Order: sequence, then structure tokens, then C-alpha cells
Amino acid sequence: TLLDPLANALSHITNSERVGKKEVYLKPASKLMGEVLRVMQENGYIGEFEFIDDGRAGIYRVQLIGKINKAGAIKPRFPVKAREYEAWEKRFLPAFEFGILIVSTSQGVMTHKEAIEKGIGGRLIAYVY
Amino acid sequence: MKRRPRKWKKKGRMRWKWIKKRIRRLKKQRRKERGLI
Amino acid sequence: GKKAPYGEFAGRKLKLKRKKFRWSDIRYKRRVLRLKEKSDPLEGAPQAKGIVLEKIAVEAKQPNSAMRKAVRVQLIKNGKVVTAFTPGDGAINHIDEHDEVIIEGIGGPKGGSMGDIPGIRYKVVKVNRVSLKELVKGRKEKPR
Amino acid sequence: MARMHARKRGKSGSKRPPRTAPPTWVEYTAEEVEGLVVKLRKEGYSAAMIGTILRDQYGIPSVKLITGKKITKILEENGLAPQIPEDLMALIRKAVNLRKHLEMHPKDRHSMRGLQLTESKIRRLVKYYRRTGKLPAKWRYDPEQAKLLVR
Amino acid sequence: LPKNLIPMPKSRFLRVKCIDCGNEQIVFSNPSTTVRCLVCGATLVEPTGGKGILKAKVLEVLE
RNA sequence: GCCGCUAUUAUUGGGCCUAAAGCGUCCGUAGCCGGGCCCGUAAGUCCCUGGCGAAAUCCCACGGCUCAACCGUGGGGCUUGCUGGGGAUACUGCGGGCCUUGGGACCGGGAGAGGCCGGGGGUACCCCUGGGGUAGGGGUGAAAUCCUAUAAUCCCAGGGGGACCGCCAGUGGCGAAGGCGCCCGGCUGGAACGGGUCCGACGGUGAGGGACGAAGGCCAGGGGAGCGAACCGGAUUAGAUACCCGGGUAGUCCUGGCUGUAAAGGAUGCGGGCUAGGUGUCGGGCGAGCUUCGAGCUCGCCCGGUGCCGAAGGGAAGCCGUUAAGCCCG
Ligand SMILES: [Mg+2]
Ligand SMILES: [Mg+2]
Ligand SMILES: [Mg+2]
Ligand SMILES: [Mg+2]
Ligand SMILES: [Mg+2]
Ligand SMILES: [Zn+2]
Repeated sequence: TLLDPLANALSHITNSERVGKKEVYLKPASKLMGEVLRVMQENGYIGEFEFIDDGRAGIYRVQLIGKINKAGAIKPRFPVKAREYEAWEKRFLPAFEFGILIVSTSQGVMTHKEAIEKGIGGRLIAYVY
Repeated sequence: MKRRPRKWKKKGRMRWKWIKKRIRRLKKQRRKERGLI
Repeated sequence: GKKAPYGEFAGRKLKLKRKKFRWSDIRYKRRVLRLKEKSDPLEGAPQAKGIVLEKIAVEAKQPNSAMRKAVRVQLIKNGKVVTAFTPGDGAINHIDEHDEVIIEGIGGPKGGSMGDIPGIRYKVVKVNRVSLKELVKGRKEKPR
Repeated sequence: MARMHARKRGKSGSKRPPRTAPPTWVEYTAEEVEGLVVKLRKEGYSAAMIGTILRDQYGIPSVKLITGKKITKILEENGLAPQIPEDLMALIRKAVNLRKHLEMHPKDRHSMRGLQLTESKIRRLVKYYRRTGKLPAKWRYDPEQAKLLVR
Repeated sequence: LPKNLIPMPKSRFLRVKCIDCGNEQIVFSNPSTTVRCLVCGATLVEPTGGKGILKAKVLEVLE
């Protein structure tokens, strides 16, 4: 059944970007979907996201800007020390600082770059390039 | 039996129904000469 | 569907299935059950020594026409008869009966038969402690 | 939601609108709404039927919106909530009636399958309600004990 | 944005009055039960597969 | 011989319509995967630090044998790691609490060859009886076997029998699949729609395990019209252990059991989300219009089924294409 709203959201973004849609709606919203979108906005992959509120888990309206090739969840949320991001980059991204691996840490949800400059690891949950 | 559609084809083969029937006759003879005679 | 166990805590069942289908791998099976060692008359060796019992000839498959010379050879380590092909042109004449002969593999794909020789797996290499190549090219005459 | 043994993607259902506050057109207060709930349970209606009647007759949408509480919460407060839960009870009544049918009709294997699926649902809910305490841990479905239960 | 975002009811609650007593009463448009007047016992809406058929609403409102 | 080649073992990273490959279908145990919010814990996880994980071996620099290999000095790594503390708390887990979208229950009016049981019928076919009427009928490519002069075929009036339910009947419907078609009544299953109804994550998949499961076959007991394996005859043919013809046993039907196989096929496992639509059709609902005022007709919309087509896309291609063989989550 439903499992990982985050993966579903990312796949939706990916498919909508392939077909040139300007806005997507992510229906089983989460604080994690929101943090991931915060990061994607900050690194300039999407435009503007707003939380719509129903009586249910809430929706996210997400305005895109044509800067995504592949966005996806690393679903075995892989533990990663502060000195293995090289390898996980090589697995998930095409060039050396091209995209963004999103990492959940004890100090929040971050990019692997910020994690590196903080010297903290965590768990990988998504990639975006 | 476990069967194979590949075997059911006929390009260079005899018909599988009849291959099967032959196999079963042999098996019957063997079973027959094994347990009681 | 998406493949079997992909979960973070599913390594057990994952390992299990990979093992299950390695057993469908036939190379792994032969290596691990040691089937070659059980069915090999050379007993896991690259060469072997044998006594020539008889000299024979073998017809090439279908399109080729020739009588490939060979010898039936009794191997000493086990007393087992195998047939070996004598490369060269007058090799079968340089070879005689009751002669000690060394037995290599003929090459061939799966340690097996080679070319238009249907069912011969072995080569003759030495004859009474002398290479058949040299005997054939004339040098190094035979002791006995 | 034929899902669970039929796998049809049925979508029939209710569409509650997002409501942080009750509607202003509503006449009744929480107290008299509770009184109506209790009245109808004494009339012998299940909680589902109570909500249905309060929706259709009295124009009460979402007793939860009004009172802040659920119908079964109100019933257990006034000492009227059912011993075993209603959905389980309903399934058990179905199963008993079907047992009777199937004793007089042994060759109705399709209805026998319906019974099997009904009892599967029973077992699922029993597992969940044992886990949550709404039944004792030692509770277990049995056809004859369930017959005595219904009766 | 339309017709699946925030799935909203098509049904309405609507105020009606009986022809016999004349008491205004709120009801539901898609009832599962025959709705009766709280005072007279008169059927105000008869149930169907969907939108109930309305008796006794000659002065009506809908919310 | 081992590694590589080999993404021919695939965690990275393979495939299962037609090439090897989706259990016949369902149910469910363990296992694995699991909606959203709040609080806590801090087990996994991350950081920092203490103690260990011998030396040799590996990498690097620098030195000594002419350089090198070799050796030494030092730095690092290696050993699957284990452990003592301290800190963080996003994710997972554990505990508690709230929710309602997923699922379950309920209600309502409908639909449907879903199933079981009873009753009532419909032709047709076969036999018997009686009447008529005489010389052939039947069958084939052509013939014959066979039936018939004890009266056949044909026609007519009666009786009996067993099976089976035509046309309507459809890319139709119901069902997990197998499969299910005369009508009427009774018992019963499941689904869709409508639903500001209830419960409140109860869910998915399912090793093992269980249930159902076409025809056929077997045990026992009944029945036996038609058809009819085996068999028996007539032909055909070079032959004809067959195809054609005439008969005919089991069987086909019923009861109760076993068997548990099929091109059991959508040759496509199940669930969930996303990615243009068009046009039909079934069911329910809504809104309009028309009406012979009909459980009626037409148009549109929503949901759910079932089909065709189809851009993008996919694919070895055929073909698939929101009922994916596409992307993602199991
Ligand atoms: Mg292979
Ligand atoms: Mg392959
Ligand atoms: Mg195949
Ligand atoms: Mg060491
Ligand atoms: Mg097409
Ligand atoms: Zn009134």
C-alpha cells in the first residue's frame, strides 16, 4: 500500500519535470517533505512551495522552474559517516558537486555539503540533480 | 509432471503428449519390475 | 515488481535467495560439489601417463572428411582407458604399442573435445619420455 | 474499498470538509447532543446509526465537531458502550447466520468462502483489539461461543 | 486545484418545514433513513440511492 | 586451476506476454514493508574522546647496499572489529497520546447467468401402442454395412423415458479462479454507487500451511435418451491398427467420496503513487432537456468496471501505452 510519501513526491516531481509541468501537488504532506523542499529551494531546484491545509495530512503546492533531471529517494535510508559522501555521490550523482544528496542528521535535514562543512554524518534519504 | 512449452513446440520434435505417454509406460514397467517382479 | 527484499533489515532473506540461485549457476555447483574430480580419470591433473593399448582412427564429424589418428591408452594412476589424439603427420607411426605416453588435455572449450574430432578429450605429448613434436619434426629419436 | 479479498478500487465514501470550528447554522449544543446520543442508544441504535440519524433528522454534522468527543466515548461515559466493539459484533452475527445456512446447505461453497473471509476479518480485528485492550488477551473467536454471545 | 484538491461534499444540509405543523427543521439531502418531523412524525425526505426525494419543504433554505 | 571477461548470480546491478522464467486461484502464520501530528526515551544512527585490534605484509617520503629489488627511520592504512565514557536526536525502534486520508463496519435505493435448495415448464430426441400407407429408407466423393415387406422411411393420435434449456445473448454481466444462461419461490455470498455515519492504521505481501479447483479417471450405489473411447462390421487405400459410414462398452446424468491435474492463457503475481487524452459500453449517482409521463428517451458531469484507438514514453521488435509491458515505493 502507501509507503514513503517522500518517494512518491519525488517521483511525481521527476515525472512532472519530464513533461514540463509548472506546479505539482503532493498530497500526504510531511515535515520531512517540507524540509526536503526547503533544501531543494535553497539549492535552487524548485521555486516556491506552500502548505495547503485540508483536514487530512495536508498538501504541498510546489512551483517548479525546470532545473531537475532526476530527483529520488535513497530509500534504504543509508547511514553515512562524514567521510563516505564521496562514494555515495559517485553512486547517485553525475559529477563531483553537481546535485545534492539530502541527509537527515541530528542537527536537522541538510545537504551533504553542509554536513561535510559541519563534520557530521547521518542518514541519506534523497538525491536531487 | 513439470512440463515445458518449449517441448510442446514441434520444430524438431515429436508431439509432447505422446512423448509423455511413452515416458509413463516406461515408468510403469519399471515400477512393476521393481516392487513385485 | 520491485525485487524481493530491498528493506534495511532484510539481509538474511536476501543472502538466502542469492545462495538459492547460485545453485542454479552450474559452474558454482561443479566447483562446490567437486563433480569434475569425481568423474575425471586424470584425477584433477593437467597431465597423465598411460600405456598405449591400441592405435585407432576416428572420422571427422559431418562436413570434414578425414581419419584423425588416435590411441587407446590405459592410465596408470587408476587403470582407466581413455582415447588420446596424436597431433602431427607421422605421429601414429612414431608411436608403438605398450609404449608409455604422456596425456594432456586437447584444449577444447569446456575442458573438452576440440574441432572436428567429436569425442576425444586428450592429447599425446611425450612418447617414452620424448616429445612427439620433436619425433615428428625428426629430431630426438625414440629410445624404444 | 473492496480491497481485502476483492481488490476493486472502490472510492464510495464521505467527503468531510475541513472544519476547525462547528457550523453556525447548527442549533444544538454539546450537552443536548450528548443527550440525544444517549436517548438513541437506549432506543437501541448502534453508534453508526446514531450518527446517521443525527445527520439526517437533527442536522448535526460531526458530533465530534460539536462536542469535541466521539459517540462511543459518550456512550462509555454514560455507561452504555457495547461490551465488544460493534464492527466485530456485526461480523460475528453474519458468521453465525451463515453457519446456520451452511449446515442446512452444505454444497454452497461460494457462501462458505464468504464465511471464510468473514472469519478472516474477525481474526484480524481480534488481533488488533487484543493488542489495544478493547478485548481481553484470552479472547478468541469460536463459532459456538459466538452463537451463545449473539444469543 | 479543481475537483480533487480538498474533496468537498456535493450534498447539502437544508432547512425545511413540514406542511402539517410548520416547524422548520434542518435535514440532510442524501439521507440513509426516512427523515421524520420531530413534532408530527411526518416524512420530510424519503430515501433513495442518492439525493432523497423531498416532501414538505414549500418554504426552504439550504446552507 | 582461480580471478577477470560475466550486469552469464545482478546490494551497487539482471531478467520472468511472445526468447529460460508469475505458484491454477485464493486465504492466512512467521518474516519483511508500513499513513500523519505531538510528547518522551535514546536501542540502532551520527560526532568527540579513552583503551585494544601483534609484528611482517600494503601506501608514501626519507636514508643504506652503484640505483633498484632488498633493508632501516618515520607517517598512514589493514585486521569484521570489540569496548569504556560524553554529546546530538532528524530518521528507524520502543512507550504514551491525538488524527483521518488507507482499510473495516453500517445504512440506503438499485444491478448482476454469483451459489444452494425446492417446484413448475419448453421444445427436440428415442422407445412402446394404435391408425394410415406401401417399397424403399439411410448414408457417401461414390458406395456398402445397417433398417425394412413380422410393414420400414413418411404422416397422425396417445403413453413413457432420460438428457438439455435454442433465438433474445452482446469485445454484455457476476464471480478468487475454475466457472455461471428456461421460469417462479426460499436461504445465502460478494462488489459498485450515494453517504459532514461509525472504528481509528486495524494495513500490504506471504516462506511454511490450508481451502477451492475444468474435463477426464477411480470406489460404492443408482440411472442410461442422445453422443460415444475400446471393440465390432462396411468402405477407402499399395497398406489404412485412421480419417468416412453403421453399430457399440465404459463414460457422459444423479448421490457420496477420492484424484488435484490443463494452451487452468491476459502465456502478463499482488498492493500503492505519478505520467495527454479521445471514443464506446455496463452499473450507480448528479444536473439539464424531451416525453406516449414509462424501472422511459437524449445530452453532459462524477465514481467504478469493461473495450478500441492513440501523442509522449517504453521496448529486440511485434506490440504496450492511466485496465502499461512507463517512472517510483514494497
Ligand atoms: Mg548462465
Ligand atoms: Mg539476463
Ligand atoms: Mg516462455
Ligand atoms: Mg600490523
Ligand atoms: Mg496502439
Ligand atoms: Zn412536521
